[PDB]
Amino acid sequence: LDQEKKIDDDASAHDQLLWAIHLSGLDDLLLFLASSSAEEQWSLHVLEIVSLMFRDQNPEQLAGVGQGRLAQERSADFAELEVLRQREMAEKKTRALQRGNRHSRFGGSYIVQGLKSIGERDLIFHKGLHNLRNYSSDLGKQPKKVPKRRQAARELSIQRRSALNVRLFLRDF
Amino acid sequence: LKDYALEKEKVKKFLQEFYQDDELGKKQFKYGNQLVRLAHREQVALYVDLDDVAEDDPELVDSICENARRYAKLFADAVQELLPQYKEREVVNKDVLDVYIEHRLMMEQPAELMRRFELYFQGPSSNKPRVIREVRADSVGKLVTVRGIVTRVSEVKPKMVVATYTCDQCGAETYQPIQSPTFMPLIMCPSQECQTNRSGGRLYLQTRGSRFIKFQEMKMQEH
Ligand SMILES: [Zn+2]
Repeated sequence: LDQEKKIDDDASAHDQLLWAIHLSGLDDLLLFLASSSAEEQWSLHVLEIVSLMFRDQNPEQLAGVGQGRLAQERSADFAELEVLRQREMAEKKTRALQRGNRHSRFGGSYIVQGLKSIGERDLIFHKGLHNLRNYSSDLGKQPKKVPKRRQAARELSIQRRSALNVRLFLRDF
Repeated sequence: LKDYALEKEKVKKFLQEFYQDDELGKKQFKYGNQLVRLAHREQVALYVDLDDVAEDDPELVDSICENARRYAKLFADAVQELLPQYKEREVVNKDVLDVYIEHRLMMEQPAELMRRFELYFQGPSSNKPRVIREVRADSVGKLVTVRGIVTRVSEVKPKMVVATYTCDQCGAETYQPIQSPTFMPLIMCPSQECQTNRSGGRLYLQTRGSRFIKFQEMKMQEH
């Protein structure tokens, strides 16, 4: 998937090959082997085949599918794009108000009278006046560098959806 | 070499005791009067005349004429040491740079930053003017007199004398006196708290605190 980098509802290599299984009719033989009693020695292999096929689709969303999904995805995607744009706009404006209006070399300096330093005397503040509205002294500091072996576990996988043709075939099977 | 401490005391004696039969022979001690005006910030520069020094000590005049730079520094320090004795009055606050100095005093309670006067020599009447061709390399460092025509002059520019920095974390201040035609500025705080904790505070230079002087460049040519 790191090589393919495909958008949802497009067919990966696995998807295209799965569709080819349907197009060949090979799936019917899996159902014969699974349903016929005397073929039990092959049924153990068919379990691995079937479980290998369905890996990308969870059963709940797979049960959800239906013929009207085209308009549903189209309309929903326009709505998702709308809220995404709106969120970026809002966050931008908060940052814009927090920053001062005059350019970055306009200068100035203030003493916070009575607020002592780590040293013996009051704090001297060099940044813009507006920044004191939400002040915390740690804002200038970089994060602590972790050791290599100190890092926690992480996921090597991500959620996906296959092409609608594949989804419909998988639901039928 | 001479003991410059003894020379300092001799210079002090000259300033304290010399009178030119001055103010129409009333013997009012010209340099003492000047020190009063300097102490009360009425006046900035002081031109010491070497003909006056010659009345008491011609060997001192000869000592000044060669390696003049030492005696420039010496006379300046002598004047700074004697100035409080001729003060009697408190001066009104009139300058932002001195408002910073006043705040510094209020918070505290180098000398170069406070030394708001200039000291210059007026050449002895023995020394005839040289032409620009006769100032050869045997005169390096010596006091000289030259005569000619001016050709070009620049505008007045601010020349840096001592820089003043502030620290973002510990709230302290630092100073850096300037003497060479170039220098390199400071970056990170050398104070013990920042250093021991390795807290990494940076230094910001303050044009409201540092000291500047009027500077101008000129060229002169032979007749
Ligand atoms: Zn510091």
